[PDB]
Amino acid sequence: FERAKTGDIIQGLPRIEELLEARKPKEACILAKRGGEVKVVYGDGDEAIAIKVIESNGV
DNA sequence: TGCAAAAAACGCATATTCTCTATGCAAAAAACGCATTAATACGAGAATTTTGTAGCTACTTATACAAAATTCAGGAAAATTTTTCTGTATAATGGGAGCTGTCACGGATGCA
Repeated sequence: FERAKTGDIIQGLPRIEELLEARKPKEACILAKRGGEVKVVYGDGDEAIAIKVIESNGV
C-alpha cells in the first residue's frame, strides 16, 4: 500500500537547514525550456504508467 | 375616717451664769552700758642671710689611626651514600583485542 511519507508534524528545525546550506531539497532536476501545458499526463499521450513532461510554444 | 379638742409640751415672758474677752502685775530674761584687761597689732633694730654674679677648675667628652681580639666566606680535602656502567654462559624460534545497533554529509577514489 502506498503509505504516509507526508507529514503535518513536518517542516521543523531539520526542514530548513537542508535549505540553508542549500543542499539538494528533493534532489530533483526538472528542466525548463519553455513549452509548458497539461501535456496529456506524462509527455506524449502518456500510456500505461509512461512518464514524460510538458510543452507549448516550443520546438 | 372627716375633727374638735385637751393636756402636756413647746414656744414668748427673765433670772442665772458662766465661758468668757478684757488690763494691770510681776518676775526674770536680756541687753546695754560702765568699763576693765588683755591681746592683736604697729615701731624700731640690726641679724641673718639667700640669691645673684664672677672666675677658676675638674670632669667630660670631640675626635682621628687603625688592625684590637673575634666573625665569616670560600676552598679544598674527606665520608658516605648513591648513581651509572659493565658484567655474570643449558635450551628457550611470528602478538592480543576489541569494531561489527547512529544519522547525515562531502569529497575521493575504484571498477567496470
